[PDB]
Amino acid sequence: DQKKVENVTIIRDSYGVPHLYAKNKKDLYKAYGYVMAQDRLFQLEMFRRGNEGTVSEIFGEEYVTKDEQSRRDGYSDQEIQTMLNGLDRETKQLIEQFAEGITAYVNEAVKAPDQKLSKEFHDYGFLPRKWKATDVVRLYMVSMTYFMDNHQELKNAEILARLERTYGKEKAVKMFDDLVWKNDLEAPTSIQPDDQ
Amino acid sequence: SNAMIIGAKKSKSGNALLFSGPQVGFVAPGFLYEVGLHSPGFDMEGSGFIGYPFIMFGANQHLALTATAGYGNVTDIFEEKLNPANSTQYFYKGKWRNMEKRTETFIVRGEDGKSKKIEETFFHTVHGPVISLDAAANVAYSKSWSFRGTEAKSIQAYMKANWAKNVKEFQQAASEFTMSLNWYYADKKGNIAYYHVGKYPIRSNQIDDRFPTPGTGEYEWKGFQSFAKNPQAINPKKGYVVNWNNKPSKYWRNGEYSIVWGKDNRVQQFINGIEARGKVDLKDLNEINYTASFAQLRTHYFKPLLIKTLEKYQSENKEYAYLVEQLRKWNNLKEDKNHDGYYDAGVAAFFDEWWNNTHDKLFNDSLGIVSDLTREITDHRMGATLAYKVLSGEPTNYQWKSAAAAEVIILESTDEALAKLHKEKGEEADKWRAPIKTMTFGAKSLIAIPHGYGSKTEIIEMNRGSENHYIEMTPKQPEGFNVTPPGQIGFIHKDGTLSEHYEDQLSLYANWKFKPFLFDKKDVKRA
Ligand SMILES: [Ca+2]
Ligand SMILES: [Ca+2]
Repeated sequence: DQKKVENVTIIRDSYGVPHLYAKNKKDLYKAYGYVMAQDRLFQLEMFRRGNEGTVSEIFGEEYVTKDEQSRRDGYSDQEIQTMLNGLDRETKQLIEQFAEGITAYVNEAVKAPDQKLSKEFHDYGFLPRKWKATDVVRLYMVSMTYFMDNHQELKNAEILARLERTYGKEKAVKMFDDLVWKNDLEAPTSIQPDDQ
Repeated sequence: SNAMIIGAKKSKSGNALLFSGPQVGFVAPGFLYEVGLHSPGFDMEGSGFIGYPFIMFGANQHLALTATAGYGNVTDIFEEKLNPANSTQYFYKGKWRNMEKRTETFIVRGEDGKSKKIEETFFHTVHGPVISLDAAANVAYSKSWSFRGTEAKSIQAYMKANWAKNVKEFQQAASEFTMSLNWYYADKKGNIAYYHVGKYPIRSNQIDDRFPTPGTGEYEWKGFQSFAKNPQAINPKKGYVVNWNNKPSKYWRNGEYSIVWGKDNRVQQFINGIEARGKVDLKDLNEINYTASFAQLRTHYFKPLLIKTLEKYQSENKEYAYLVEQLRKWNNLKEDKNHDGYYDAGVAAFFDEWWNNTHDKLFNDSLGIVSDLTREITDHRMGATLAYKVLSGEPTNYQWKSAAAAEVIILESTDEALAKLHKEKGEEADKWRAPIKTMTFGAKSLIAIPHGYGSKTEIIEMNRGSENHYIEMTPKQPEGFNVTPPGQIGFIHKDGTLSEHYEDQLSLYANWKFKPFLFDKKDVKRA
């Protein structure tokens, strides 16, 4: 197909992938958010809830501790707004357009919910909320922080402590160096030192 | 996640090549979103993680890019010294500091339909949120992220990468990304480039960075190291770069998480594939991805060790002889080429049980009491470095087992594994063939909450990216093929009908087929 949401042409190929053709980036990134919302609105809603620690409102106590973890380590809206205010004005504006695009489909779907709100919304008896640029940053933090965050330092401390109390410090120190080494010089590398 | 970039000299056509394989699990709706973006001076096709206003796996008019988790050291835990007379006070720079308090409310949907209200108090120190308490020792543990407050600058950096047209602009964008990722670059001029991006702190050299850092103020970060010190290379002389979350460079450390960067590393599957070929094309990259996805990763170092031991005694032990013949003919894959529901190589069932028996005998009598913490290290999915050094007789800090004791273990594990297969299957390795492990694109992703209803369809388990792009930067335009399962459109109709594009790429994914990479609007229209 080849629709025209505003001054942006949207071509959807045989797999449904949207291809956007815009005259400027402001229009392009609004359409970007819109098509993503068309395709994945409930997923976007729940991912945002993941970051805000509000999944329990939908899926119950099984996700309370995850919600608590997310909020413990998370940010407030004002803190996220301060981050956006530190970006280039163009970058902030495009993230706003992206959110305006998502909000455009939200508004459109609540007006025709039986045809444009996916089944999960009907089954769980709630409606999607409108979107702000801060929420876009929330969708990035919820997934990308996972690959940066770990408490292995605490596991290591517990390993050495439990080894020490059973085997003595001299032996535990050697055991731990074999478990969590300082630098395995024979580990395969992506680049050699000569390539830096 | 795995990636490959091929420079011009290593590519058959003379065009740089790029391969993406981000491993973010398998869910429906999918974790990736594929799109085409086209505005003046910006034309880019590919996919990014759901919700991201940028593409992470694909190409613009000038360059192709991908990423893999860096596993760099961007998280430090600080051990706060609490006041014995006030648990909400910690010692910092000579004076007691008050913790920052914040009460949060959580609404919980009851099974009965009604909702309850729960209150929790979270604490913060100068270093960050308090994640854990050791009250008995007057300790609180806080967490510092090097990227704290700069997640939006990382978004901006990824967007600048989308807009970039050359190595200079791409590297500038890389230099602004604050979180730990590997970035990969290929362009139409034949250049490839690799960057271990992130803001990596300058730590006190008086601490052991595998353990929490005392929070009293003497061991604070002294800023972030210059991007020039980040591992990186443009056109490395080997002609390519491969990665499966492994170490960037020989002397690059990641403190507490070294366990992923050992001599035994799953990237060996990609190193072997590239080094076993001359110049390569996208077809080759696909065959190497197939190998990695179905490989029993322990086979690289541990099947030679096993064979070496058994060959010493196979003259008198017919069972050892038969095993060595079967192990040697085995192609180290757990695959199902005929789709009968069983892995084709029966000896793979034996090798699996042999490994499990071997790992248990190596460490149970010493680490068993702490295996709740150490099993994930010594039997790590990326490799078993310590186990290999013990069995191979290589130097270790603690003398776990002598080479002779190691051989006895290898033999005992063989006898036990084989005895169990004889009793349950028989003596012919064809009868040992194990039922394939299957999975589904389910409802719950790594963010550990439900985002949909998932998918029913069972496909064979694959140690493979959640999407794959194969891109060739031809002088005209990026070209190639990709797959983004389960499907583009995660919409389920109110009446239960799945969108026609909810899972119409699962057959492509399971059968190692792909759809064309579209860049030319002319091609997009006819697709
Ligand atoms: Ca650390
Ligand atoms: Ca089979």
